[PDB]
Amino acid sequence: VKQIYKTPPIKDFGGFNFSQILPDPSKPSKRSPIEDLLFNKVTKFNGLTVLPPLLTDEMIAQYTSALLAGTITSGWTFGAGPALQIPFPMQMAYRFNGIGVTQNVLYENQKLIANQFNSAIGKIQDSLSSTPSALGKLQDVVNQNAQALNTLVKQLSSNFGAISSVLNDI
Amino acid sequence: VDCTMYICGDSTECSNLLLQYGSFCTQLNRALTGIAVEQDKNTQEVFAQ
Amino acid sequence: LSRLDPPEAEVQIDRLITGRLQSLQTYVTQQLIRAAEIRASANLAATKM
Amino acid sequence: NFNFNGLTGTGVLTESNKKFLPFQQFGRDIADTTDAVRDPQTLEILDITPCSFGGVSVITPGTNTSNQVAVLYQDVNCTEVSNVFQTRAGCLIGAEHVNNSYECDIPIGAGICASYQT
Amino acid sequence: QCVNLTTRTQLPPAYTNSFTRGVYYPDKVFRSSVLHSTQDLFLPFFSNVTWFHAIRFDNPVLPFNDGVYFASTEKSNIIRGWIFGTTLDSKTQSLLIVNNATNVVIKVCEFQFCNDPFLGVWMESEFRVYSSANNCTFEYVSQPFLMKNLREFVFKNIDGYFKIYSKHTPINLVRDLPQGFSALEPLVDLPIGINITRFQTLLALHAAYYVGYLQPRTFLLKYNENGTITDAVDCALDPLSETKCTLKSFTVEKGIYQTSNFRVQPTESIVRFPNITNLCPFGEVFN
Ligand SMILES: *[C@@H]1O[C@H](CO)[C@@H](O[C@@H]2O[C@H](CO)[C@@H](O)[C@H](O)[C@H]2NC(C)=O)[C@H](O)[C@H]1NC(C)=O
Ligand SMILES: *[C@@H]1O[C@H](CO)[C@@H](O[C@@H]2O[C@H](CO)[C@@H](O)[C@H](O)[C@H]2NC(C)=O)[C@H](O)[C@H]1NC(C)=O
Ligand SMILES: *[C@@H]1O[C@H](CO)[C@@H](O[C@@H]2O[C@H](CO)[C@@H](O)[C@H](O)[C@H]2NC(C)=O)[C@H](O)[C@H]1NC(C)=O
Ligand SMILES: *[C@@H]1O[C@H](CO)[C@@H](O)[C@H](O)[C@H]1NC(C)=O
Ligand SMILES: *[C@@H]1O[C@H](CO)[C@@H](O)[C@H](O)[C@H]1NC(C)=O
Ligand SMILES: *[C@@H]1O[C@H](CO)[C@@H](O)[C@H](O)[C@H]1NC(C)=O
Repeated sequence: VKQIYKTPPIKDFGGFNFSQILPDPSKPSKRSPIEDLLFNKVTKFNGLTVLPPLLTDEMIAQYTSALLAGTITSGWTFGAGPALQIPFPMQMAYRFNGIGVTQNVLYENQKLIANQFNSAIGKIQDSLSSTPSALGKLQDVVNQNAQALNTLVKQLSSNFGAISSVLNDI
Repeated sequence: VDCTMYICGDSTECSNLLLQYGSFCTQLNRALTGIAVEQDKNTQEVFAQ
Repeated sequence: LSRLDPPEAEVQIDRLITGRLQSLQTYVTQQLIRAAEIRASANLAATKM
Repeated sequence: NFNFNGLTGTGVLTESNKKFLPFQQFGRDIADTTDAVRDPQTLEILDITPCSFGGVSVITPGTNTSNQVAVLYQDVNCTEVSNVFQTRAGCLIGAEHVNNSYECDIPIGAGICASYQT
Repeated sequence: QCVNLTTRTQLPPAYTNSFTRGVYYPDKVFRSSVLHSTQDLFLPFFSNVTWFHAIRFDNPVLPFNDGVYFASTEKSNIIRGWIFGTTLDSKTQSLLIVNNATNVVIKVCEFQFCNDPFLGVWMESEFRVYSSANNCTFEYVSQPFLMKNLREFVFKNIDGYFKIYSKHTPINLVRDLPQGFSALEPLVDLPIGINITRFQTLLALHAAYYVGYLQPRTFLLKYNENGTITDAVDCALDPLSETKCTLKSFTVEKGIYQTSNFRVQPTESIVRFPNITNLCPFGEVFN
């Protein structure tokens, strides 16, 4: 995003549960329920340490949410030119026209469209929590790199033909 | 690759000396296994569409 | 190990185990780099499909 | 500099919030390094915090306009390196800190970034 | 009063499964919310271990090897003690463990042992184990080994130090070890330097005993928040346990794992060389 875009003060997403996707302002940790689920599952003096990120989880969420909120109600109009006032139902009508689907589907089935997205989001939250391995794309990466680093430490015990494996012992 | 067989298998003394390198070759036995798994994943990504 | 007195054998064995391990690591490293390129090719092939 | 009945290493003692079984004398981390020890004379558990340490880097403007730079000592006390700013991102010696947010120029870490003003 | 019974019951060893028992904690390290893989002397899980009944009380002698497991069931008159040594033929610094009314006596001396030793029995008398002893090296008094609760012990030789570990567990079966997880801990550590090879249970005068041998096998141990072990897996005992020590998990997800190797050794040896039509003429000079 060129600048962080605000999530509109009025959550007019056509009945869609974007509150599950975007950060929850009431918590000390500014994360969405989808994010809480993943973050709760995806997880020295020996010379090996880990540096902090510049952009913290909340800061990433601020850039992510700006892009996301734009995507759902205004698309790229908050980027390439000044913002466009497209109400969510018209953004959706354009969204369907843009894929070769008549806009009549949005208006005639506005309630079913609202329910299918929300149903799928609920299914996603249940899928990810009932099957922790579903988060494996990040869990395996962090565990594999942690193992490589812990192995780097375990390997200090190797003597490679020496009387002792410890430099300050010899 | 089986690094025990590769370096010097069927020998008590070769095994004891290979183990002084810790997990160094264990990681290679593992890297090759990982590559082989990835090769089936590549096949599935390309054809199971 | 069948020719040299045990401590002399250990020195000569350590030199050869290290050389043999380095050859395996070199091969695996080359296969990991080539695998990265092959995976990229496979992903492109999958995209083209 | 520690030696507890032959077990050596360095660090900072604090009271432990965990207890060892009557049998256990020492505790270990995931890395199999010493995490804590039992006091061999008075039974009690002492955790060993590592001695403050970290890398050091310098935040600098281009030398074309300024030679005012600050030293960053990572994950430690500012006293271990008056313009002193304490942060986990690394303590800045030779710099101030202001509550107002700014566009980032030279990144420090953990949500904080340096910039320069006249 | 060395009355010899030499009962010689010659019972079948009645080896039965040890199931998930036989694990104790050999180290002094606190760990929690982890699994740890350790190669040490433990009873193998689900391996067949002898449960010999003295009951005419027989006193068989079993191998020590690199460490053993012992457990027992007693009634009213409780037998608490052991005879350990390299040979048990009155030539070395054999160890006796004798429990009495207030404490346990751990003693090492060159005991001039009787042919069929026991404790005379209001105190236990060592004179009925051995008639005399001399050149003694160790004596220490520790806590009693007295607690339906089976007494369980593990005995080890660590660089000349004889270690004695204990715990107790409720009995569902008189002739079998209960299910659950063992956690024996040491009471004494003895600086003797003796090559203990043979164990004989010491019976008191008036009797079911479980004796196994420990094996140098890897166990994956599960450590809780208190620093103790609540469970264990015997590495490569069977194919699920091969998978568990390979993965460092007590739970294996549905799938296929690479856990081992099939290797066949040569058993035959063949030497061939050319036919010799030219045996060397040493005989020209020799004969
Ligand atoms: C979005 O999902 C949340 C669940 O996080 C819904 O909140 C629930 O609302 C129902 C009735 O509206 C209550 O009975 C539950 O107690 C609420 N759950 C929680 C965890 O607070 C919310 O209604 C959904 N919003 C929309 C528009 O569907
Ligand atoms: C070892 O010396 C320490 C000295 O601190 C003793 O530990 C404490 O000693 C004080 C006074 O001597 C007692 O009030 C405490 O009750 C002791 N604490 C514990 C845990 O014992 C300790 O008694 C000495 N002796 C031994 C055998 O440890
Ligand atoms: C380890 O021992 C601790 C003692 O600290 C146990 O924790 C106690 O649990 C009981 C049972 O509810 C509580 O009454 C105490 O308040 C707890 N003590 C605390 C929290 O300090 C615990 O049960 C044991 N844990 C394990 C895993 O064995
Ligand atoms: C910056 O300094 C360099 C050398 O110190 C000099 O060559 C260059 O002209 C300066 N640039 C400006 C914009 O002053
Ligand atoms: C920063 O916070 C301090 C403490 O509340 C306050 O006195 C000061 O005015 C603030 N400074 C700025 C530049 O906002
Ligand atoms: C010499 O003759 C003796 C007696 O038969 C025999 O044992 C031996 O094989 C012969 N030695 C040689 C070198 O032919």
